[PDB]
Amino acid sequence: SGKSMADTEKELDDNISEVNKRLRLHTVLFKMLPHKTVLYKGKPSADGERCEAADKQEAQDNTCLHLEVFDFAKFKKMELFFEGSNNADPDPRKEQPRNLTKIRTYIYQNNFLLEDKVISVIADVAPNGEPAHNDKIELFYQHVGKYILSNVENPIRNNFKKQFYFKNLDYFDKLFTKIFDYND
Amino acid sequence: LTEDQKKKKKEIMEQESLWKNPDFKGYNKTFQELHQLSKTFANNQFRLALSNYQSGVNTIMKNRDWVEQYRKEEAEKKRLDEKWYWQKVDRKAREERVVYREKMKAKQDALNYFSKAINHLDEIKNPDLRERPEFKRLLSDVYRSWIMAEYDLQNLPQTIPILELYIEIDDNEKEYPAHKYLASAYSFEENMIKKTKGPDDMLFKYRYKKNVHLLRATELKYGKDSPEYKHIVNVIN
Repeated sequence: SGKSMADTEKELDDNISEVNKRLRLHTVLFKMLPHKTVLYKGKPSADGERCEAADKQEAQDNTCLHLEVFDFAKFKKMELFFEGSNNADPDPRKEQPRNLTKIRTYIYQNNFLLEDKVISVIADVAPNGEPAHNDKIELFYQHVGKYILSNVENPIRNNFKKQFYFKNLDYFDKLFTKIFDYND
Repeated sequence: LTEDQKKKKKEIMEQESLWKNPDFKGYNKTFQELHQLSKTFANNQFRLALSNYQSGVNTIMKNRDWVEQYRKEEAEKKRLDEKWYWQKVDRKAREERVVYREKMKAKQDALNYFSKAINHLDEIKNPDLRERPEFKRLLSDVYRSWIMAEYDLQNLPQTIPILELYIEIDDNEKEYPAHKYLASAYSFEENMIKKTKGPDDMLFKYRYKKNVHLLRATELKYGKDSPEYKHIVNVIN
């Protein structure tokens, strides 16, 4: 019944929070790949929803990480936008986390269907706030129209975080981790 | 320890307990909780799925009692034609063969019951009912007992599709024993390819999956950027 639906939503809110708490750690990559993975360092740009790769990838003032995922074509993209500047120290083993201001993800291939529509873009504008931040997640729907996750009926809202968003957050945290470990 | 290290230590011990070989205290706790969940769920197919799961676990518990009694009765026999070392070892090997064959039959009966528990859960078609914590708890318990029944008899390749279905359910992917068993079963399959001189694609497939679940089990129990995590990553890289 609706009790189980409520518990499921809470577990999913916490799962996206725990991974966002790990994703905020990828600041360690600014002073710093697994196959088919390409990382760019850059800055939040344009309208604030997209990440612009730096001319100087190693620059100390980069505040966004842009990660592209390929397979057999581009399958996925993530942009981690961080609040705050980086530590002056050039050694990445000493760098600390920065709460994310935003997480922007794109799905190009291996698209998931939520009630038969593709959410190709997900825009999280409060990734390190209260786990229950569905009103901060914009969904761009293709059959791309803007919907807010908090206005999604619920199963639907649960399927969104279970099938699309948590998994992408986890996939990218793992890829950023592999890159870090390989160069650290 | 930090709040995360204390939490992790507590959770690994609870997970090791969760995968503990069955006994009477665990049986009692498990089924009293499942029956309370069944009353909350109020779904006839879940009730039937539980009735079959419990029958399967009962088969396992009945066998454990049989094995002790059988070995006892054999130990108490006088062996007049046991003058030579080879006679003693032969008789021991015959005992072990009878025990293993009876355990194999108990496993087959227990898995027929687990299969029936799954077939009844399959009849819950409403997606709001399949997402029930009660549904996920029972389904996890059925797969866990199924994995263990096969594991005990060294039927490791057979445990892979069930471990994989298990980890897809309700954050079971964050369980250290689940990844330990997957890694061990994948290791067995890798060794089978090396011993039988099988294809390279399967050698690397099984080796890859062993290393993924080896590293993930390590990450889960010891933590990211732990001496142990760094070690396994450096061996793989």
